[PDB]
Amino acid sequence: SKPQPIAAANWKCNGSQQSLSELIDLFNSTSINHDVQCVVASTFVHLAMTKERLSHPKFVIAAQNAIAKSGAFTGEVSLPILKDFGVNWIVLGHSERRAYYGETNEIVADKVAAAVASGFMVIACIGETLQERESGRTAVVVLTQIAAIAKKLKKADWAKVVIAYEPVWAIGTGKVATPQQAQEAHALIRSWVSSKIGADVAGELRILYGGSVNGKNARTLYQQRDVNGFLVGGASLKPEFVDIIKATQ
Amino acid sequence: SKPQPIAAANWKCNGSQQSLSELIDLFNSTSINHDVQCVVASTFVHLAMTKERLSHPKFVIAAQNAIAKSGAFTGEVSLPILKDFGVNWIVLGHSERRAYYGETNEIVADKVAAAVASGFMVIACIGETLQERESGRTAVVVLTQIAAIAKKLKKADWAKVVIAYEPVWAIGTGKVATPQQAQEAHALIRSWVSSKIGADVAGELRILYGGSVNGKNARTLYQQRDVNGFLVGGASLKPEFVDIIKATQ
Repeated sequence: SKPQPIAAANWKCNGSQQSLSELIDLFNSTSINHDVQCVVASTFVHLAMTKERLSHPKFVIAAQNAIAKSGAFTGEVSLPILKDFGVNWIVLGHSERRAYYGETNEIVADKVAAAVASGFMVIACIGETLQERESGRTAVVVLTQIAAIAKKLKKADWAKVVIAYEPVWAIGTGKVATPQQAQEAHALIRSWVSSKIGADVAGELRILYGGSVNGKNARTLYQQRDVNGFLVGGASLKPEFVDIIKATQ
Repeated sequence: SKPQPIAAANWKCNGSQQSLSELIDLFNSTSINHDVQCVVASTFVHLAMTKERLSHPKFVIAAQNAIAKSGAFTGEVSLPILKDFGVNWIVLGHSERRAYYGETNEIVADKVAAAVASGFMVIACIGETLQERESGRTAVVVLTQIAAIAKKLKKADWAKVVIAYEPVWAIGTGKVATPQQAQEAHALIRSWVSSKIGADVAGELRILYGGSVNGKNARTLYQQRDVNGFLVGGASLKPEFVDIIKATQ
């Protein structure tokens, strides 16, 4: 049987007070007649309002990044500061951070072990670029990514971890993977996990698909055996996100 | 004569709601009789609290970094997002961003130019490292850093810019910076402005000292001709900051 899904909204670097408040109203309004954990990842600035206005029993708030410790890191936000703030969910190793903000496999691994140590629920992002995929190198990349993370966690840690599989080619291009491409990537991951960590662990593990998920394609995606939920980008700024969540029935 | 001074508190990646609440109150009780602009640069996460609680007519809020546009930039915070939330001050190009976060002269320059466009008041940070000083490249480095910024701006835009000189060569290195040395870097920056941009602008320009400042040497540092105030690190988290503000009289 499938583990408890997740429907995660990554708002990225977007929104205004008014637009967001609107959205939040809508979600609080929604009747979620199934066991699904919904996560709202707002900008750092929006965390207070979000934490103030979000009322739904099925939603939690999350941060989009963090550094490990407090210190002489102008412009950054640490885990201790998020936690004193009452945030306990975090998104780490997003492909945008990887692509743009110099985050290496090692760096993501360090961030994830840290977060796990401070007691946060982590959504850890992994995935291959157009390039890699075209080169028939998807398995090596994905595996190398998860392996790096795994290297620093304790079997026990696994309970706090959520995997997000986000095909770099699939971001902001309209190009969603097929349910067969997603299922195969997802089964590859879980197989590493069962063999490497334990079936037990493999079995409780949430693997979220990311990359052009929309109102339309999510039901079919969800149907795949190794798909446990979604990390949504642009459609999370829309009423459609409601449609996405429902698809997790 | 000197233009209006600025006393900027750079909290970096520090703070708990309690500890900051406690510091904000002290600030609030502070008696400041002269014409000084005080700036409080919190983490993005503390902006809301800060904004609500800080009531002193002489204090404004600032951000510690931003990206130019809203978009698919997970974990980052943009100018429009900050504008909407009512922050109109920002610190850009901090030594730490330059060192660990890949901010080149060109990136910093882009950030400044966009912030300016958006009507923000900008504290733009420049400074040479131990090796550049030692290698005799102080002038070259410094002047390249300001020029990079100047090229994207119009003369009228200057009204919105504050320069922060950080003697990076003296931070964490074991070296000691003297008022005289501080003055020499400030004189160099002003001269370039005076010359390239104009004397009028140069005369109005605020140049802040971004080195190590405590209650103890602030007065001395302020004694210097071309020192217009401070961008404060560690001491800004302390009651001692009130002594630094006083030092600008």
